Amino acid sequence: PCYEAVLPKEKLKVEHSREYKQERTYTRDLLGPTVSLTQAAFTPIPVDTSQIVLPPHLERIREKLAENIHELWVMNKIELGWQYGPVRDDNKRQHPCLVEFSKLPEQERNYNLQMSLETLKTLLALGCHVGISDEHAEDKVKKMKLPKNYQLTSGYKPAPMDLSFIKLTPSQEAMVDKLAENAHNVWARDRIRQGWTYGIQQDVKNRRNPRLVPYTLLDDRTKKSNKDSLREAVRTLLGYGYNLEAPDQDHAARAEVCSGTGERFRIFRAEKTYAVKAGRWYFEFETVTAGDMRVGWSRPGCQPDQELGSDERAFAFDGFKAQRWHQGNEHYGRSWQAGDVVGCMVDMNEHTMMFTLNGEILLDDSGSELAFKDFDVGDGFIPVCSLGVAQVGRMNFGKDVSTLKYFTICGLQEGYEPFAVNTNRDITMWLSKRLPQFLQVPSNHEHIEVTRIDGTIDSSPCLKVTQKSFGSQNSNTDIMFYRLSMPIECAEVFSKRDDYDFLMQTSTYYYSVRIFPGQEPANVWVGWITSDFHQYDTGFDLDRVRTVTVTLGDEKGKVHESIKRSNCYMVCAGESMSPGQGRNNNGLEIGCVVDAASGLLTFIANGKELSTYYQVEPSTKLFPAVFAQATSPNVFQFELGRIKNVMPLSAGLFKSEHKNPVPQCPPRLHVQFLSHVLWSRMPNQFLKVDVSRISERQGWLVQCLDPLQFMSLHIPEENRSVD
Amino acid sequence: ATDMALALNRYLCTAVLPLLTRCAPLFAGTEHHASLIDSLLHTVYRLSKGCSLTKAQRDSIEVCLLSICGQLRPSMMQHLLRRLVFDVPLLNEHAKMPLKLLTNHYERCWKYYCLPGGWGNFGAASEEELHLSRKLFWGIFDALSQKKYEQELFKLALPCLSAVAGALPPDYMESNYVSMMEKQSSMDSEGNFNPQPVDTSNITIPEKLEYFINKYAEHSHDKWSMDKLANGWIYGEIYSDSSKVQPLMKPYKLLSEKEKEIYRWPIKESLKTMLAWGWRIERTREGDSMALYNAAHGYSPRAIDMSNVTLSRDLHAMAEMMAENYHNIWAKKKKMELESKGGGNHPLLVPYDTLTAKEKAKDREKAQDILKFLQINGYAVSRGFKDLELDTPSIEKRFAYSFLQQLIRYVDEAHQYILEFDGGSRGKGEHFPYEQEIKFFAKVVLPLIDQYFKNHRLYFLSAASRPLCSGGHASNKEKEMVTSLFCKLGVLVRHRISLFGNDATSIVNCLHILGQTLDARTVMKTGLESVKSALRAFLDNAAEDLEKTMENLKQGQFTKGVTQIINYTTVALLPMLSSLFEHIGQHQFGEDLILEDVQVSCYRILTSLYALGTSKSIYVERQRSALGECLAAFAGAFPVAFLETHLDKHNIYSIYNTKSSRERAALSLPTNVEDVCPNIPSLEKLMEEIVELAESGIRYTQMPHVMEVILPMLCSYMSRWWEHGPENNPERAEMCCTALNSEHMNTLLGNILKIIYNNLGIDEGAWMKRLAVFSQPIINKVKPQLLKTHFLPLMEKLKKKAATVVSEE
Ligand SMILES: Nc1ncnc2c1ncn2[C@@H]1O[C@H](COP(=O)(O)OP(=O)(O)OP(=O)(O)O)[C@@H](O)[C@H]1O
Repeated sequence: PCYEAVLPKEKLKVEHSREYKQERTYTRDLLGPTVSLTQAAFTPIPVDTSQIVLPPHLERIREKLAENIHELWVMNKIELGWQYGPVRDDNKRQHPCLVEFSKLPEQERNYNLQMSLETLKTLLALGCHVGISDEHAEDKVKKMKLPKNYQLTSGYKPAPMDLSFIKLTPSQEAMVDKLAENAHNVWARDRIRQGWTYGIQQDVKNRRNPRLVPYTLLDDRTKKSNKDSLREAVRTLLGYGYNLEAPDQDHAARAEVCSGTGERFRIFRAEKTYAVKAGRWYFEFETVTAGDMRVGWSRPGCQPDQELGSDERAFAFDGFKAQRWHQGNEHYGRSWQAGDVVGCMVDMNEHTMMFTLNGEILLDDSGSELAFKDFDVGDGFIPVCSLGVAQVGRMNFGKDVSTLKYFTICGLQEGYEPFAVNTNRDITMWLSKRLPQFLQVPSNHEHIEVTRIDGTIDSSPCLKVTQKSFGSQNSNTDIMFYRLSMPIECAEVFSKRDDYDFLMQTSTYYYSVRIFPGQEPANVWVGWITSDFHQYDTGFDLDRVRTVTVTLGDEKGKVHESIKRSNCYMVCAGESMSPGQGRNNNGLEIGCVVDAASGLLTFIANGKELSTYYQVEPSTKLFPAVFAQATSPNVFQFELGRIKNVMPLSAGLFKSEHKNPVPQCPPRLHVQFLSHVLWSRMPNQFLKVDVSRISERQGWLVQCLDPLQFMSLHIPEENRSVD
Repeated sequence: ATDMALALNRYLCTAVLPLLTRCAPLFAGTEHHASLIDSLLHTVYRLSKGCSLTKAQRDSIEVCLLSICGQLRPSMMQHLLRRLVFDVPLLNEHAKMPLKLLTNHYERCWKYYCLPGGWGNFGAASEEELHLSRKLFWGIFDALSQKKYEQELFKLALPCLSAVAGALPPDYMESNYVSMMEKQSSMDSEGNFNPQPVDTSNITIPEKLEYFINKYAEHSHDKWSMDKLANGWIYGEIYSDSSKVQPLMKPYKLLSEKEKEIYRWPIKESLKTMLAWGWRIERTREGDSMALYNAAHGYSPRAIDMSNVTLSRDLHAMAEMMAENYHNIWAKKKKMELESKGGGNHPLLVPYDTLTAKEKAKDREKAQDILKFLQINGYAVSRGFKDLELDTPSIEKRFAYSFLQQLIRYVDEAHQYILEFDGGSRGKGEHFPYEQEIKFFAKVVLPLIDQYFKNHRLYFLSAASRPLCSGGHASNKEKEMVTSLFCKLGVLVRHRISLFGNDATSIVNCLHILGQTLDARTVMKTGLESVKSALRAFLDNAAEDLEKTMENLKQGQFTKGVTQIINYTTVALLPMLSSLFEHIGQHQFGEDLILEDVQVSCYRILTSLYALGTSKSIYVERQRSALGECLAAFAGAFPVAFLETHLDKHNIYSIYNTKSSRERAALSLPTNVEDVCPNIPSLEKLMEEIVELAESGIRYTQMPHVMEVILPMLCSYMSRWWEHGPENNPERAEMCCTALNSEHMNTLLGNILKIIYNNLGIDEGAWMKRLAVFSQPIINKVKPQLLKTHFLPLMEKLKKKAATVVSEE
């Protein structure tokens, strides 16, 4: 059952799949990216101690450690009240291992020694220095006697060394905590190698133990047991006198950047149409958390993927560093805390901006109150904010003046107006889009350039992709995903010199790619993608593509059909060639062929057919696409040519040219690339859903009764839909 | 000496260099021309080193190079710093300009060298750069210590040393990095340029690489065939270049090995230099698989074009390394050729760093081509596999072995300086024990340590528990030795103020800064017993000197030595103690510091301070000013209530509360918690005193010590004992110690405000600025409801004085 997967310190809550999809007011929580290492939970990564070497002093003190571990264990058992018993009786408090160590069962003795040497080997492994303090003190410190109650029934004498004078340092306490974490890790690793798993309830039948969790999640009971056992271990070591020094603490520089590769921050702005070009304006920014957050005024042309203030498009305040951001950063104001209020005001008809923290004016390095004092009006300003990982903000535009908590303190007297001072309806949000989308390559793009080579009597029409910035300053070297603006649609139902009649009849289309010499062919993937492809991953391989297999058929009479569904059908150019290495005298040509009548996808190497093929579902739209990591100024070149007995791509792309064997590259067809520079519009109203727990027996009711519709504009050639 | 040299120098220094000085701001960003501007700087510095130049020409050189370097980006001129680092220390006559340039460069790039993120958008200093800075720093110490006294030379040496010390990040920089890198440099470093290519005679190629050698010989023949058809050469059975026919355009497969060995020779030299430098080649399965996997006349008109292939960054530095070796080999050959001839001087004889990109082009392309052919065949060259162990990771190599702790150890200059005075004071002479070392210390060490500690204010008091600094915090035993620089307190004895002379102010300012730079918590928790003894011994000595000052002010001693003792107190002892006690009170270090015997000495100090405050004698009449700052500092620092004695048992830090077994009576004690302060101050006594103050018609000029000493006592005292738990739960270990602070301090808020109001009401006043500073922490406690109706009379008194001043003048 699904309730058994709950973490012990959490409760089941039927919440929204999305984060902003809640019908609310200006009090809506704007959320930045979230650190994505939440539920990985248990991944056993123990400290490897098999490689290390045991010094002779630790070697001959090892048996002393093992022995004293034996006495401390029997002391704990006898003081809790255990007694010798052939069978394990927890309720009766009987223990079989409570035996003379020599006569003790050999397997339990191997345990008692393996804990000891693994403990000391871990001590060695994580860099603890072992040194001589006083061998005379080691010889002096002896074991005193114990009363008959502390004497175990087995006849042995628990002999406690001088624990009275032993003191513990905080560094030793910290390394002992590390040792407890490592011991829990190795134990649970062994448990899983036996075959156990985690469960909210302990069940031997299903081999589920709620203790297979990270040490931080581990309950204090076993955690305190490890604490105390390791107290006796470390105090045994200190009584033996070989002093230990743990390595000094290391600062944390990971910066907790665990968001997805698409986003490191999220930008929320007002709509462009709400741009103000003259007057006094004020708005409020509440900071539910304190961290990497910026707030200010942005030009309509501000980019979602760029940090606020890193360019001329935005004037921002960053309280995390107590800085102001516009074409760089300068120290400005103080740093906020949790639950603070930043009032941003712009007085545009004499071109000034000021920021207030909790109603207090913020100053420059000098005594000047003006954050930015000379900016051309241009096309106006709109409220904007940027939030980093695990950051929660709120923007109040002053639609209800009473909601502003510091407008009266600063701004009402100065004559500044709330941004939504007189608006009959709520202002519209726009967010940095999370899913990348294909869009035409800009003519002013920094890195890539697309040139259209007109076809001739000898050369077919082509579209060459080149890197403007290759070999130049700080050029981006990442896998970029290009596609063609127009798809090939497979047949709605599947049937179950080249010949001119065959050309006329056939529904087979061809295109090719030329990977230029000097460009790594192993970094180029060629094939087809659907409109559902949005995976912008720095490391792309043909094994991480999304794929499903839907099997239809009675299980009694076996599966009668299986269909493989995917959004990417490509082959690597280097694997396609594999003629060894080399042979890069001329650009490598890979030809993609699609038979739309049968939905068959085939690929051809430099004159030879490849072994990789695909079969797509009927009515599938396939976009020609190339994924390339640039290792050359000239990377690759789409070629809209044709081969024997195969129609050109333009025939399937355009209905007018359906029966035109002459290859063509009409102006509508162009090269688009996957990008993050797009905006998403928050709906002004969400579905009102009610979620509750009726009872233990009934379950979790969710209810949605009020209808809510939106009008969808469909772009047909891109197979896309927008509001 | 030739007329051409003079005329050329005149032309340069009158037309070229001033123009570059005028257009220096244009050198902001030169990412393209790193080599070009490095060549410019190297040539300019070579002209500076050159002799037979006039003073005006030298000044023009200096100003031009200073402007260019100042406008230049920190990343480049690394080679210029290399040459300066080698040349400045032994130089003491032409080092004026290089020293000033280093000072300006380090002052500009202060953040770049120290801050781990660097300047900002420029990265941080490389390990080689910071090691070079280390070498410069220590070489300048050695040269400055050994050299004789020159006033202007030292006046430049001190700022450069301070700038380099501030720039080098004291926490880690490299911890001397064990410094296993020993990259040989041409003795252009050691004078003029002669190249010394690394010998590869003992190096022999393995019998494994010969497939690669043969294949690159094939590629070399391909390139020479490209020469063939570019020049238009044609196949010929005989050698005749005059008839424009190429000898034997015919494949290496069947060519003789003689000229094939000629092609092989550069390959062998390259690989022998490879192995002599000690990098070795690893072979992948891609390359090895290819090795195992692989018409008439018509030699291949196609060759693999390699300019398209890219190279990794480390391999690029490698290619630059081979390029500089190749240029060294060529320069050496040309040098023997010119030596065999008569005095030849080829323009390209300058070192690789002084070369320009156009001249570096052939060496760079050859090195990149050989590396790219390696990469294509699948052979990867390996750099730090030799001596791959370095053992630092900042874990085994604590602190800074050769900069920070070596600097603080070389502060033993102060200990030997004390020893020198101990030897010399017994009949101080004109020649001194060692006047050179005396002057060196006096004019170098004190300002150096002062500015260094001011710059690294934040680092030393940064701690793991309290993150003062975003970077690494100060280290164990290095905080202890920083405290152990209290040898500067072991010196400056009562009689040594005149012996220092004008340096008394310098040393007391240095001591101010060093005392502000202290970590008492770490010193007591993890410190050496001798250092603890030195600290407690100095504070005991300060208490003893204050008691001696009381014997002086008794008038039984003043009725020479007494006057100089009093002057020592006033000029050093009182301000330095005031600063140290302000620091410990600000950082709450007084609780850890003042425990038992320091507590005894602090009660002695207190009796002294209150005694001089109440001393109406005119001798301390001038001194009453800073006496006020001192007793306020001690009141805000000392951790046991002074004027509340009935709560000594409640207080946990009391001397009796800590050592009531035997030690309190073992030591010299007043035997009673009320007797610990034989002076008058008691609670309601001083309430009533400050109430009647300025209400009984008293005048500052009549008797000013009351409002000059007692209010600052009250100010700092209530400041920190309201730092002691404000409005917590009483009797629960939060106000056992104080309890009574809940309301009387709140009422004497208004008491002191009204006293100030009466002090303004009386006609004349300027001392309240000190009183205003002392009252600053108090008005922080003042809430708005009692700033209303309480600071309005402050405005009334302000306008009253304004009107009176306007009417009078
Ligand atoms: N010689 C021994 N005598 C008693 N207990 C031992 C001995 N050696 C190991 N153990 C501990 O007893 C456990 C046996 O019980 P089991 O395998 O069911 O797990 P567990 O009691 O949940 O373990 P743990 O206390 O480590 O979480 C071992 O996992 C181990 O932790």
